[PDB]
Amino acid sequence: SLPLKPREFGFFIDGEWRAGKDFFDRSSPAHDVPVTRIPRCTREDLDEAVAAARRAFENGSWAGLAAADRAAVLLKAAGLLRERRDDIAYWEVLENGKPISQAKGEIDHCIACFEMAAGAARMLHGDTFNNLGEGLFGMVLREPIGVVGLITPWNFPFMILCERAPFILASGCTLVVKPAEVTSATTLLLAEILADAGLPKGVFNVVTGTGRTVGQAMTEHQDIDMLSFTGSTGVGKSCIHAAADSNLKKLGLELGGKNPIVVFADSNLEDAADAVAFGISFNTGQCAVSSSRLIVERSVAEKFERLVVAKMEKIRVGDPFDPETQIGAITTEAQNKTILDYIAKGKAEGAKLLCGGGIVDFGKGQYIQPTLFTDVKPSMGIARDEIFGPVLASFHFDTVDEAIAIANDTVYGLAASVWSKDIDKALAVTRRVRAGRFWVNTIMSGGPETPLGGFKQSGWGREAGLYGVEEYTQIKSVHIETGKRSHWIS
Amino acid sequence: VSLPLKPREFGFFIDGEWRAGKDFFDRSSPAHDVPVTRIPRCTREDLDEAVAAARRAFENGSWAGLAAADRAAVLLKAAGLLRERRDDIAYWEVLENGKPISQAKGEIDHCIACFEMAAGAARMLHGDTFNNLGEGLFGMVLREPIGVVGLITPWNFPFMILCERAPFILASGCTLVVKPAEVTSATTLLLAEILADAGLPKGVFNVVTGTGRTVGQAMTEHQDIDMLSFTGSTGVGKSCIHAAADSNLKKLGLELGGKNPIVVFADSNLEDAADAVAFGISFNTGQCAVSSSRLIVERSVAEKFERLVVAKMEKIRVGDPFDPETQIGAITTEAQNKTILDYIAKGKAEGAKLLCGGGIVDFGKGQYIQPTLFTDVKPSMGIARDEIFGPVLASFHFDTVDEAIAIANDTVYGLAASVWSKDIDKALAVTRRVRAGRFWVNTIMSGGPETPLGGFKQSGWGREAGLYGVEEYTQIKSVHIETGKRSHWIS
Amino acid sequence: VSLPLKPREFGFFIDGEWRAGKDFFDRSSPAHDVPVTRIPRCTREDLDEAVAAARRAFENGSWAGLAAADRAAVLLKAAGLLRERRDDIAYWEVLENGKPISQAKGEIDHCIACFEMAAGAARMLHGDTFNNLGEGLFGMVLREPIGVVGLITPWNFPFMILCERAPFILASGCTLVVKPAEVTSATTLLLAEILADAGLPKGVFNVVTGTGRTVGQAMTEHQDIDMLSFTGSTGVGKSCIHAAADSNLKKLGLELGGKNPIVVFADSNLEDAADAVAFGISFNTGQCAVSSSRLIVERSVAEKFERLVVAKMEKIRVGDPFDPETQIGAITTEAQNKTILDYIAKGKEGAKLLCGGGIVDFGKGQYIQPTLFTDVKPSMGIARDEIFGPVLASFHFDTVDEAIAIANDTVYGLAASVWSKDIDKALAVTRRVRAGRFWVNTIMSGGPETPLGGFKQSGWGREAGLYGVEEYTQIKSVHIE
Amino acid sequence: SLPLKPREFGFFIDGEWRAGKDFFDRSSPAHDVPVTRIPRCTREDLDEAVAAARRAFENGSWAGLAAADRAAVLLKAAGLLRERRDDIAYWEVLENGKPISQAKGEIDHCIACFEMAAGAARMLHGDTFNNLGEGLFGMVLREPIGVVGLITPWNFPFMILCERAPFILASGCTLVVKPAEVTSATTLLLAEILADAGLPKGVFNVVTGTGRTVGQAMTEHQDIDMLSFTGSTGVGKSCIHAAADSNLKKLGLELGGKNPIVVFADSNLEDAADAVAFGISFNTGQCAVSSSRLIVERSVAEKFERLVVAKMEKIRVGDPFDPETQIGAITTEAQNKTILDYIAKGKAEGAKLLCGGGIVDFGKGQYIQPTLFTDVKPSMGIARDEIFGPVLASFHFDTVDEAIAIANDTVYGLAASVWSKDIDKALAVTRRVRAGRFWVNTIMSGGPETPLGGFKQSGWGREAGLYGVEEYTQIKSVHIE
Ligand SMILES: NC(=O)c1ccc[n+]([C@@H]2O[C@H](COP(=O)([O-])OP(=O)(O)OC[C@H]3O[C@@H](n4cnc5c(N)ncnc54)[C@H](OP(=O)(O)O)[C@@H]3O)[C@@H](O)[C@H]2O)c1
Ligand SMILES: NC(=O)c1ccc[n+]([C@@H]2O[C@H](COP(=O)([O-])OP(=O)(O)OC[C@H]3O[C@@H](n4cnc5c(N)ncnc54)[C@H](OP(=O)(O)O)[C@@H]3O)[C@@H](O)[C@H]2O)c1
Repeated sequence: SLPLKPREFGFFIDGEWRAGKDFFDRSSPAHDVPVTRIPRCTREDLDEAVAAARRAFENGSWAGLAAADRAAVLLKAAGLLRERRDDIAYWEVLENGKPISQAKGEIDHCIACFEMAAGAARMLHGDTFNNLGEGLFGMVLREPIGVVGLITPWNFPFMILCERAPFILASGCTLVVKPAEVTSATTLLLAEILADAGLPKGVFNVVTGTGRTVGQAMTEHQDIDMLSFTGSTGVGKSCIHAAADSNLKKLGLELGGKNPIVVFADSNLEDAADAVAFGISFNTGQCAVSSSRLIVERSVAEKFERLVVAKMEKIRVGDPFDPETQIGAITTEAQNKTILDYIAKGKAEGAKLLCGGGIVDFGKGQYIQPTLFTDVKPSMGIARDEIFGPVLASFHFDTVDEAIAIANDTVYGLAASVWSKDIDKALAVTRRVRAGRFWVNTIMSGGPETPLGGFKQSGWGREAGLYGVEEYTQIKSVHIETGKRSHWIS
Repeated sequence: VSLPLKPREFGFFIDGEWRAGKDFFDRSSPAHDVPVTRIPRCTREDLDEAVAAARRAFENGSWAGLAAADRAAVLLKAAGLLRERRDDIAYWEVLENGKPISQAKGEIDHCIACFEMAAGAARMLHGDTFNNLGEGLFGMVLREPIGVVGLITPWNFPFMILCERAPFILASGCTLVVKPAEVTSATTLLLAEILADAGLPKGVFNVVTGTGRTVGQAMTEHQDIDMLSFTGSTGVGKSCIHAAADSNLKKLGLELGGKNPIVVFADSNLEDAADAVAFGISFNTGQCAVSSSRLIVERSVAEKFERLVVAKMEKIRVGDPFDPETQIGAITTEAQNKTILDYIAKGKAEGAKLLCGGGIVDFGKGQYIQPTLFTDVKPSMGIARDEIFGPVLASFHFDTVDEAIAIANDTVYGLAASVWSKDIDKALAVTRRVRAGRFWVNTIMSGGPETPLGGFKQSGWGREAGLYGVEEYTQIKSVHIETGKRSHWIS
Repeated sequence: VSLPLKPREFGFFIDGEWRAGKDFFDRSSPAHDVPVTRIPRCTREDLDEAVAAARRAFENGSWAGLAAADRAAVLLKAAGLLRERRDDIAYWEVLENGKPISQAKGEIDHCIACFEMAAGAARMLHGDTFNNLGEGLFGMVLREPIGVVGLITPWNFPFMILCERAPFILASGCTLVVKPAEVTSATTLLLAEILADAGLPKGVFNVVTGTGRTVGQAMTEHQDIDMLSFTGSTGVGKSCIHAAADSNLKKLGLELGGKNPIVVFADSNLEDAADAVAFGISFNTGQCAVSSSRLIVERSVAEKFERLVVAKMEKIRVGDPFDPETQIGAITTEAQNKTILDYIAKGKEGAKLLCGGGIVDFGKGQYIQPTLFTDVKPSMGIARDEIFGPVLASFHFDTVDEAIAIANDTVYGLAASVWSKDIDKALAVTRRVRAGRFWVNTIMSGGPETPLGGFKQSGWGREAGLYGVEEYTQIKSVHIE
Repeated sequence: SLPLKPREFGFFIDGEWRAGKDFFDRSSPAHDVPVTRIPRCTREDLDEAVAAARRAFENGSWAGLAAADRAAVLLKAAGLLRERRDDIAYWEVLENGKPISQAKGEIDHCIACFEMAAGAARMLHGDTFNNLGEGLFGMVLREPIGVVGLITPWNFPFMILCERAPFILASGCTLVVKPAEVTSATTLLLAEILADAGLPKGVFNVVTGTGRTVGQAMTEHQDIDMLSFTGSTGVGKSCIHAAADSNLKKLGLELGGKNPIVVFADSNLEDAADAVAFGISFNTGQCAVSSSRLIVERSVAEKFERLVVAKMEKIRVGDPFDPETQIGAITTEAQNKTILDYIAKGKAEGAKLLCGGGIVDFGKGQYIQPTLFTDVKPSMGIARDEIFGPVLASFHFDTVDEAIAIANDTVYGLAASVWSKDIDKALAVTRRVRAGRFWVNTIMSGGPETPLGGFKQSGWGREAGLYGVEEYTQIKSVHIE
């Protein structure tokens, strides 16, 4: 089942797998066994990857193709994703700790993303303005912005990769990808999948390594035209600084969240409780769209919190390779400590622990119980800070206005969920809560047809959908004068 | 004809209310060296108040909660008031900026078009429905005004750039805190008056006048401005980006510098191209971010064309901006005047050949600079790379389409580009392969607000005008609704 | 308000010129039975002349060749003149139609919105670029005005429907030949004046007044009308369709009949729904294609709700359309008045009369009481056929599926209304009822931002919104190299 | 390699192959050997297929799926198309006569069409109007129109099918397909491909038979919500009548054409000559987008015509299974006579034959030479009538205005091609010639990213592109208060 020896990966620039010299040793967060050895690349490796990406972009080998040919590769990548689902998921689990059932289901979304991007490759379009007059023809062109840096986090290593890479590639952009050091394997597998899919060399390059070395060099890179960053708001701001200090590269930022899940008394309380438990426990709460702030109508608040407790206590925690396991390991020790500290702060600051609050001790790996706090004052740390763990903070409200104000009482704005059978309540919360991803009587549903992204400090730009493909294009307005010019100078 | 007897002292505009300043910036006509205006130097507390007003006006639904029809009504009425007040706006525009009155008036037409475009866009602003997701899953994408928008504008097209931003920002339901250039604040304050007369609710458009280093920097750093429209130098654009990172991650619509190529092919109408080239670098005395500052001309006609451009530049009517025949006006600021003259000196010092201009035009008053053409420009010279923001054209020769494109693309910028060729393939190749956000084919600086404008690379972020410019100040909200019965995660 | 001492004689409008009639239709106020207007009865030669003017105005670039900015300027100025002339348009609208003056005035607001929307759409009208086809292949999709557009409008919303078509057609650069309903031509000629005063070039908007038999049929058959907007009966729509096949294959934007459901759930705000149901069937005295003709109400509240509708339907102010308090005006034509009364007679097939059932006799004009039938069986005439009067047929249901099946049980599909606070019920009904215009917990509330049109036999194409501007454009794909 | 006995097909209803009772016997138009036996279905068969498509549409088995699931099937079908390329092309060649190389290359476009439709299935979207005020939310939904009839011609049996069916299927529409009786094989093969790709039963039904039996019943059917018709303008008009006389079904019409190819002196004349020869000789001119009217600048007209003559005479005519063969057989005897007649009419009316003008005698099928007439006067039959054969009518011009006026001098408006290195000429012609599919310095080059269709009598609606998927959706405006 688990690797007898950690799998040594290379990094990938210009279609060539490159042996590492220095390596990050990744142990399974769920099993405390060595699983992979990932090259710790240098800035020079990054430069070569950017150079390869630049070459692959400037020589027309990808952007010069018909959308049909880019779609062909992406549709083939999607097919290979299906064929390799189990292998990708196995390595995804090994490095991330998420359940194998979840990882497999994520691959389905990844396949949908590739198909969507393939479709979007063809539908990527600008405008014609044939309405400007007899001698004035206007158009708006879209063209791939060029070399796109892609930095991804460890919580959904492959999925977030597939929620970016295909959409970026679809327009004809080329990619330099730095996955999270702890979860680089499946990104390298995608590099192989893409190569097997017929992606030209240099179009998808993976420079593995640390955020401080490779990532920072990417965000500062003078020849990366745009960077998709998914990760903390803190490092996102560093990306922004780096863009300003380098080449003004565009940034597609997918940052933190402290997402509200607003539950009204007139919701299906059982459904909402399941969704709330799911919303904060999915990926063991290592989820930027996790519903970490329960905002429940006071009349059902205390019952509903308990409904969530019942739901959370039935969540199957265990070996992620158990197909029955529903939430897996905390991916990193730092995040594990962060979550535990936040639970400690929650207790210390006077919040009432309703369930969870501690580790799950399997003697191996790092697991944390789904945790629900109530009696949370908006000023508590667990109320404001992204815990990135299965830690739910519950807030009560009497009115729709209070619900949306609590929901909006955040620096973030990634996601929000509203549970109500009342169309007006649903639409009011949906329309007035500043979140880029909204779920009404659902959570974390919807495929790559729709753009995703955040308001406020949750990021810049949108990903997936046609939007996500357009996000990595530049808009070029073109005005053609066809009549004789009336001269400015006599 | 007649300058103000005493400089007109303006207020600033917060929450529908004109405010007396405490400290004032004294602005003299750059064309006349006469005091013309007196502008409040606002404080950060003023800025905070304006943001608070913009926030209030945004959150209380007085603007964003209206129907688009009501926002369109105000924008359309404002468009009407722009037409009615054209001469007055243009008068103050000329006074603070130095551009010719005829250009200033014609700029107002574009302003009217922008307000109409935005008024129309207000209604057409839309997201998506995904009715194709299955019986039990309904998806939509909403657009909504991002909220409080900071708007920082430069002095070169004070009113026009303002009107190329504010109505599109407003159209979605955003509220605005505006800092115009310190030296050209009047007409932005006039727009506040116009907008109020057009029925714009209080707090929706606020003007906090003052310096970019005080009010502007505080705007870019403001914890409660959700987005900042910045038009100005790439250098200050970078300050905005840092400031966004250091504050609230506000979105930035950046309209930055340019070093825009005008690619002239031998098979173009060379006389038309020469006129457009002369215009492209001389319009607004070259204080124009979309100015065609880099002539990229096919070597076979390069010398003929450069001479054609010189002949065109020599006839550009320089003079008193209130002369309706004046075609280029004063340099707006002394710093920019010195910068332009320095770049002309640097051009000569670096070995470029001056073909015409190269110096001031001395009227004994104000600051005028001759339309200036350099040839023998090497790509590494300062005038080849730095934006001079004056009427200084650098000429480069090419033999091949690829060379023209490589020269045209040889810049950190990517705001604008012009290609002159009757050959559809050359025109399309240059158009598609030169990294500029605004392309003109056999034209220059044409096309109204129907289309988005913006830059590639260091020329900015985002697009302005068109429906795009309205969408740029909206947030995209995906909404998935599950109907039917939830399949429970937990058993 | 004074009615005209002598009927106002109009001209028809060709190539920017007012044209004296030879023969005239004499129109009396349907509300006052006094002559109000005299309208030219034009010929095929007048029609051909207008089409030739519209052709000329289209081919010479005087309108389509302009920048969208200049078309927008005219439409915006037209919108301004509409506001200035609201009272005058509304007066003639009331005189020839019988709708209340208050309603006529509010319709003018929507007309202004339409002109503004059309002005905005003129600039935003766009196709696509396909810059993604490879370095050696560039693709575009151009939109261009289809050319000369015939516009046939009905008498129920003569000015409003005109403004819900004409500016959207004009926005793209199309030229128009308009035949309004013979009985309600005045305000269409007034728009011709408004458009001329707004700077519309000559020949871009031509009004050939007259009968559908002469002018309309000639429009639908015309070898040089590139597209025809028809708003009117499904029957005449089919005649337009036949005429298109038999002539030049002109495109048809058809806005046809309807038998629209208003689905009311017990969990709706029942008082609001009752008001909306009363409004939806009584607005314009039910002479409304988007009228909620079939109340589909949850059995658990059905007769209680029917009572609320009865109570509100009996409180609707019927009277002189010039009374600003009047909420329903006259039936516009005798034929329609007979039809509605006949349908009330047929209904009385055993349907239970709950309110109305008869005319309102103020002594003059033609008024019909807001009428509610219950115990309506799906096979009855009043259940299925469009009455085009203030005649509501009530049906009961227990399940969402039933409501949707009842709602969909029509050859039509113009409009639908669902009343429920339940989001699942609202979306299920909204998504599964085949109607082009849907209202959730509202009725007749959307402005011209959105396209309007029908499913099934309620029409072809959409009007209003940018879609409606696009409907009168041709799509031209362009591939280069 | 030729079939020993004609392949007897069934027709395809509700996922089941159905043995025919009456049969159309199809012989290879290129080889005059029996090739297929195709059910001549009845109107009852068609009713059954419609019922299945109605069933498959209403039970949510296709329209109720996520777009992802329809895309999955479409993408899988695209995969099966690639696997079955040779088999599809083989039967396509047998029944149509086109060269195997072209038939195989057409399948590439078919795959692109399925891929594009799969993509569009996911992107198919309407609008949200979140800008209508705090108390009014507006939406525009798109939804599959329902049961779509699909009637296709014999000139591109598989390609046109794949240029319609997947785009129609993409939205969730179900299909009843009648291919050309003479070329039904590969359409039945698509039904199988779609079944193997997991398409639910009843979503794609093929009722083979005649247009006058099966086709007319489709166009007249009371339960077909929209019909995609590709074929003659005459029959397109019959569909229009049938729609008016039945259920007001929407019509996507892809009708005739008389397409201009405007060649300027400043074009690459050899490139244009090759494109001109191809544009009229592709599919042996049995192509609605064929450039049948050469409109060439007088200054190079005769020089260019000679280049075209030289190009046409090198066009490899022969056995379509020869991979080197460039143009194949005339597909039907009626069309062969028609082409030959028009060549006769061309000579009889005084046009100067420069090349071709007769059959190519292989002792076997029906082949016609690429044919070029010059001195063609606008009143001649070959100038105006669609020949649907490899017969080029050449016209000369001096001015851009002339080229455009000649190009527009047709009742049709399907396609046009302009050849010029001059961007102004290219854009002027492109913008002013009323054709729905335009080629600049190319011919027949766009993939399915773009909509295709005609102006004027060349059809209604657009196909391919997201637009073509949208054409088979209904627009439903929704306003929520
Ligand atoms: N869709 C979303 O919005 C989304 C989804 C997932 C995660 N997140 C957010 O990410 C956070 C948790 O993930 P995390 O702890 O992995 O975040 P993180 O510390 O920001 O790491 C994200 C990625 O950025 C890299 N990185 C680190 N420093 C960098 C620098 N200076 N320049 C460039 N790249 C740099 C990291 O490399 P290393 O491998 O060396 O750390 C990693 O690959 C939460 O705030 C969560 O909400 C966002
Ligand atoms: N559409 C365009 O892309 C466009 C158009 C015009 C100008 N530009 C660019 O602008 C440059 C020349 O114009 P300029 O001299 O006015 O540019 P600038 O120095 O960047 O000034 C632009 C505006 O930014 C303000 N500002 C200055 N420092 C700031 C700071 N730290 N934070 C926030 N705002 C600050 C200025 O205030 P002060 O009034 O105190 O200077 C002024 O209102 C050229 O590079 C040109 O290409 C761009």
